[PDB]
Amino acid sequence: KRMPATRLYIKDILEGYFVKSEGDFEPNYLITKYARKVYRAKIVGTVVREPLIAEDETYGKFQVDDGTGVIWVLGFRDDTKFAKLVRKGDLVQVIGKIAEWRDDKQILVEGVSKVHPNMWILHRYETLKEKIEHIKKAKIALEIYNQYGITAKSKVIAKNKGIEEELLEVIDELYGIM
Amino acid sequence: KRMPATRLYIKDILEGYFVKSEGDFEPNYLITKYARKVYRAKIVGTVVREPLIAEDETYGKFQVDDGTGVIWVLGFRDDTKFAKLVRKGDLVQVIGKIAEWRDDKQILVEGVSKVHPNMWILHRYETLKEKIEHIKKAKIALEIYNQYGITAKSKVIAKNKGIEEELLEVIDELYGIM
Amino acid sequence: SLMRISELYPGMDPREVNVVGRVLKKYPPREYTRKDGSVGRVASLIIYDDSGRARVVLWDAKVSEYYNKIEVGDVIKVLDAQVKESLSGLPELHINFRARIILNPDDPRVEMITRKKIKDIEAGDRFVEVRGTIAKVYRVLTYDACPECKKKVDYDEGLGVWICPEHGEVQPIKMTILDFGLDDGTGYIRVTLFGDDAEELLGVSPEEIAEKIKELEESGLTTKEAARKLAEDEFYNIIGREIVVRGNVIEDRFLGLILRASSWEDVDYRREIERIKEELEKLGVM
Amino acid sequence: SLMRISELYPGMDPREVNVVGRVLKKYPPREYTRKDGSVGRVASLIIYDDSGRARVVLWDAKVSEYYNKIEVGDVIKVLDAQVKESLSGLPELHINFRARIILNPDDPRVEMITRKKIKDIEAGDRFVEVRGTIAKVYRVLTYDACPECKKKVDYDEGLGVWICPEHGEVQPIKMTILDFGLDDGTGYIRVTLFGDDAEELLGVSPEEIAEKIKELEESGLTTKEAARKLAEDEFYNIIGREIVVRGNVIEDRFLGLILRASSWEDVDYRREIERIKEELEKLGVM
Amino acid sequence: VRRRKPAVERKISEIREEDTRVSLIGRVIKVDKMDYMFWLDDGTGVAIIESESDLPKVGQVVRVIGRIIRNEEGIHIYAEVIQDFSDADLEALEEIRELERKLLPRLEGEIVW
Amino acid sequence: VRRRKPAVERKISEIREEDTRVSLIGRVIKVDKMDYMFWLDDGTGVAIIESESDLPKVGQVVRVIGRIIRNEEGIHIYAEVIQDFSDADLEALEEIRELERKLLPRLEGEIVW
DNA sequence: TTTTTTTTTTTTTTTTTTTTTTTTTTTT
Ligand SMILES: [Zn+2]
Ligand SMILES: [Zn+2]
Repeated sequence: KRMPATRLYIKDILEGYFVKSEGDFEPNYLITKYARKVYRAKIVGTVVREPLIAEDETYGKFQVDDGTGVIWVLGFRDDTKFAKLVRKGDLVQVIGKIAEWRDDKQILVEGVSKVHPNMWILHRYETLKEKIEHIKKAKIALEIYNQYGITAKSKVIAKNKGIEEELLEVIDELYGIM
Repeated sequence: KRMPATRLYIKDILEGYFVKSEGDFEPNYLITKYARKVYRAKIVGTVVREPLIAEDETYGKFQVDDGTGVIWVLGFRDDTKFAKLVRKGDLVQVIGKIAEWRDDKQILVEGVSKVHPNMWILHRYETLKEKIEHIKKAKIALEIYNQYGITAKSKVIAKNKGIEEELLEVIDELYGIM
Repeated sequence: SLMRISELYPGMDPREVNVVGRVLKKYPPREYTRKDGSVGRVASLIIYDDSGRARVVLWDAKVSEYYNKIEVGDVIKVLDAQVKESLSGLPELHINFRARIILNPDDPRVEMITRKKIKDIEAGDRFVEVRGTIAKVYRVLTYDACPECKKKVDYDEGLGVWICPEHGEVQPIKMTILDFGLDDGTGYIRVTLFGDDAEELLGVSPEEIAEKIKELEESGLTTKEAARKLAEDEFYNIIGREIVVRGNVIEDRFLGLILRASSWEDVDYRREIERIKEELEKLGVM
Repeated sequence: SLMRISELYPGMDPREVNVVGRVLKKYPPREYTRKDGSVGRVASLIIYDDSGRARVVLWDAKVSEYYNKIEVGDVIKVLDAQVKESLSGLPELHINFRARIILNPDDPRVEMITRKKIKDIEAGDRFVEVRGTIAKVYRVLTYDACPECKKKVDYDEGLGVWICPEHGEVQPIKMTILDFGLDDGTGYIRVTLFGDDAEELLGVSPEEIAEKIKELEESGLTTKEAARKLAEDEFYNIIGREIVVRGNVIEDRFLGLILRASSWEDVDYRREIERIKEELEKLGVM
Repeated sequence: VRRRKPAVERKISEIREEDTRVSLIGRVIKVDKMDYMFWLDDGTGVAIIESESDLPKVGQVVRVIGRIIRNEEGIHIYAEVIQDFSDADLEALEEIRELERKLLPRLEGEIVW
Repeated sequence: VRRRKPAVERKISEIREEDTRVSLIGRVIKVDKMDYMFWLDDGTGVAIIESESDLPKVGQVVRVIGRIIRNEEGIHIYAEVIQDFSDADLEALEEIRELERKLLPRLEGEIVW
């Protein structure tokens, strides 16, 4: 399998809780304040500064601002090529893995490309739609968790209300983190 | 003023017409078969014999062969030092004043120094380039001389065609010699 | 035979064709013009069995031989007919010199007579429209193809010519293959583009791609290795681009679902925003 | 604004700072350590207007934003910079987050701020490359010079020290002077080399030259006479050598055109042959 | 640690005193190619945009991200980013700005752990 | 008056019967340190060079100016000058030899007094 | 309608000194 890249506001990534998987092959993920488990991030913003390419070409990075937050986007080794593509002022869409370095969340670039201003508008519309969809589902799942917890009975009730079983585990994990 | 040293084949110097200036201060010069007025010569060849230093150190001489001719190079009094610098077999570049002794043209050494084999190649390339440049200019100047001679009208026509006024005088002088 | 009309497929062996059907419709015989300039006859009927319907096309002497003998409600048995794809993508039975029809046969069968999210996509899905982000570039390469069937052509060193197994000696055309991934926020799917569609997305000519593949192969890489390398080194810029792909989903026995894209196009942002507004209205926002 | 660099003072309101200057010098970007332990970047330039010069210090993201965009001879406009006192008591412009720079501005103050043959050379010529033969050696000598400005230093017998008129009490360095002539086949020009360039061409140390000059002076010759004699007696071997000189041409009020050579180098024979091939092609040889 | 403050989306008429970095979207009405300044009209007001290097064209629709400069001459924007918003559906943008204004505070306030 | 005949530039394969003093350029392939002889290969042939005092090294590129010796054992060159042509651009030398061959006779023939 | 076939995954980051240019003739 290959899980989805979740379209989010930079603020939601920044305020999230990064989870480092102990296994050498397990993917790292983030749990947002609204109990959203995110493996990959899909953001749309403006490149605010001319990229930073290390002289030794070991890493390349660029900054993206979407209005709700500012995040760094990093490409290592030959992946430095991604940072060379962009320039200060470009309006871009970024997909990648969420990483945490020095307790600051960032995006490990998988892809970056220039977008039309209407794509930024489409991004804002989709981000808000998905956010409302998720919050309403998580609110019902939280009530199920507070009443029954993670039991075989609660899993059946969650499926009946259109809630994935994984959502109850995310709530429990978030409660454990907080 | 100090006029230029013309890069030539030894053959062109040897076949030339030496002109002794009657004035005690006027420089001697040579007129080649292609109507080239030469005050100083710049040649590149091999020292073919061990130098000749007179026991009394009054003169020093060495022989240079470039493939097109063989010429003697002379240094007098303390200038004998120039001949002491070289040895049989050295590939050298020589600059000096053209002289005629016993109806044989020679070079009164002003400077002699060892050169890299690629300098000999560069010398051959430059010598041929300059020769073609000169011949084509002298051919047009000869037509002007045969039609008008040395008149104010011919001098204006010569300047328009990129020919120096001095070139027409050289042609007239060469015709007088021959 | 137990064969049903639902089992017919275009290009199936005419020797296997053995179906029965009751006549539902008969259209008038028509004239048609042959390649040689002569005029022939053609007549069509619609038949059906317990499984589905098929157009039956009678050609030339088969019209004179059977057309007046058949009537609506009669059952016919069709043998040795060629199966073609109709203008609507459905099987049709062509009754040419080779084919036979049995009127009212003695046979046991006689008595029996779009926008989709990646999370919802299934194997074998047809005409699916998916809007998403280019997430990965697997391979970029070009191969010599037949200009008619677009299949890989073989170079014969003995004759010095290019041979297509279906069309014989042909002049080869360079066909571009682009394998990438697409993400829509609810799922991930592999995508393959061919020729003109792939060249349009890549923005590089197939002849230029062939030259770059040759340089990589000369360095000691196989065709497989060179295709993956060119995708990562030169076509990584395409990643992050939002596009709309349309195609059919085939299931690879190890690679999983692969979307064979017939076409790709730029996102119509106003159309997409209207879809989102519909979803927001359903959530009680507007 | 009419503001000039001469009007800047440390601690002046950054909102009043509005100056223009042409870039005279650019130094390499450097790293510096912050109070928090992190490492930043800093880069300095020297600019000047019709009134004076100022150091311009680019901090952190301002280096990435502007440093490569600026070049010597370009004019910049500086706004909202902090003014600090330099280590020499002079104003410096600090380009931090608040400050702005406009490259080649539209401002009324702005207007107020190669291979050549010897036959084509003119007085005051700058950056001229000439390939020719060393034809004459005029003078070879060494003088005591200041290590900073390279100007002649005076020995004070009362104090026993060496005094530079610009830097005061200094430790003198021996500076070599080589005056010679160069011929390219189309003309003749005088050439002067200094210090390390002259020592490289002569192949003798300045301390050794000073010793030989001393021996000649002791014999009854002046400094002028000894310099001409050493050039003829010991450095005559350099005559006849083909070299490439680069420098600026100054016109002496009696000596004529003198080429002050900044550098000298050996002839690149392949480069020279290619130039000749270009000329031959123009003549219709090739 | 002065982390980069995200550009706050505003209309020219709604700019606040506490705003240090803003995002404005409008049409260019005048370009001064000597003082490197241009006049941006969004429908709600006109802002004087001081640019360092990029000067737009007259009549071009642009999005400007800049730092606000408050001096005795008024309030001008020192432009950091100027983007071509010529084919941008400002009607759709205005509609999403209103949707975010209404729904974002309600979504955050729904958290009852 | 036997004036010194200039060394005629030739390739080993182009040596003529009437040639008495020649200039050859090649690579040393064998050195006999007892008979003071060496084998020179220019690409067009191999010549046996008899030297009086200077013996080159094997693999060294050298230019030889010598008198031709014609005897019952063959044609050997009595070397007069042996120069180190190790850094010499023989490609450029070959190109100038062809330019001189083509253009020199034409330049002399242009004289119509 | 096509080529050729093994999907995904972690971690790595600071400007000079001092002043008069060039030229003929002499040879075992
Ligand atoms: Zn075919
Ligand atoms: Zn000093």
